[PDB]
Amino acid sequence: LNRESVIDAALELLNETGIDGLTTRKLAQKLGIEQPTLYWHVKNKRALLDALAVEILARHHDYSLPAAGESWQSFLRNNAMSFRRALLRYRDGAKVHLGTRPDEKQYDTVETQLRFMTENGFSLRDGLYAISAVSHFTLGAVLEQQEHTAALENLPPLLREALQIMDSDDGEQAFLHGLESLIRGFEVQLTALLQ
Amino acid sequence: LNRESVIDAALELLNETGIDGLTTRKLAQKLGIEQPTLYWHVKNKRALLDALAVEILARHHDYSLPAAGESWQSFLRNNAMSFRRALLRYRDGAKVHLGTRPDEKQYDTVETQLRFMTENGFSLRDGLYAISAVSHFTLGAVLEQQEHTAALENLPPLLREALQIMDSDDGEQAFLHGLESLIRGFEVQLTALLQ
DNA sequence: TCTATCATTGATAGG
DNA sequence: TCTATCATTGATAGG
Repeated sequence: LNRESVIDAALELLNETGIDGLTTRKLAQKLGIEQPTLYWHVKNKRALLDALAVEILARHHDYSLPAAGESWQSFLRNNAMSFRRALLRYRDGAKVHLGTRPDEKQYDTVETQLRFMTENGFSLRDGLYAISAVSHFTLGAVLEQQEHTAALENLPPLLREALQIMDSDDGEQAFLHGLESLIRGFEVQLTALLQ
Repeated sequence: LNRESVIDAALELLNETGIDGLTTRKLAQKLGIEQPTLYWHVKNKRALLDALAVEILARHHDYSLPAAGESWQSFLRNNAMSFRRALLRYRDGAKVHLGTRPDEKQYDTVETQLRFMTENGFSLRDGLYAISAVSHFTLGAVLEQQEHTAALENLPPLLREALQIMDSDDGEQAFLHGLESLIRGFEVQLTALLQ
């Protein structure tokens, strides 16, 4: 019963009780074992949470790299949609992710993304900023959609209808809309530099 | 020694020990009082954290509303910069904010922002989506800048220089750059509808 | 606004 | 991979 099987029952426990009901003792009982034994498998809870973050991405975030011949617009779009989709598969996934320090084992993936931007028109900073903007927006978005989904009158007109809209989707179209907003903003800034 | 003075020593304790060292017992000692007395002033810790969130914004986020005759571009820009600047004044400010449910006492401010968009070209959803995108990006950005600032080799070329860039600013220019990226994306989508 | 007094929870000794 | 055994910490009885 590995550390691999521990990080598994942990992801099941995340989807059950959320990031706060995910307590050492509940995990042990899931693994049929006794509490301080988990300390054999994991350094500590923080270590365990970083584990889950990496695990989620590795497990669902397939589109980390640009396909051959793909436009930056299409990459950024595809990457962000894969990113968000990974976070959304687990309860509190975005929060769990936010706590983790960036993974050293993906240094190569990161650098390839950077290079890809320089080759499609961007200087280094503009590619950095472009990629950063996209993941910041995507993060903020999933965090909110997830906090809205969870949480377990006399609203003014516009607001009333507005909540009804986000309520419809969960935020999907809102997200897809802000994504394109960023890309079009990147296009217009690029053709403004070439100009 | 009010609940007003409690929420004060609490903001001082946030800037000292961060969102995690902010423990009931440390707060009491700051207030020269004994622990369970704080329970007279505050319902519970969550209630206290929402208190701090509202307090931070009320205290620094002045630009919540558009000035008379201001362009949407200028509002969104000014609002986001004020928002981020408020979060940045307190350690873990963005995290503290993220936990809070939206304030009922700002229903009027929200609705005025919505109306302002319909009057400057946007339908309801597009104004909603535009305003949402801006605060999602701003949130994701401050959250990261704050986690990067806190936390208390053989990096590949591009990445090495990239970290050096974000390290220079703390993320400021990165932020200001993504902000304009969103706005220009909004402009181009608006003139694409009128078209 | 103080006094016990808890219950939950992450973690280490110790083998 | 189990046995005490803690220390930190949020919270309620009870007046």
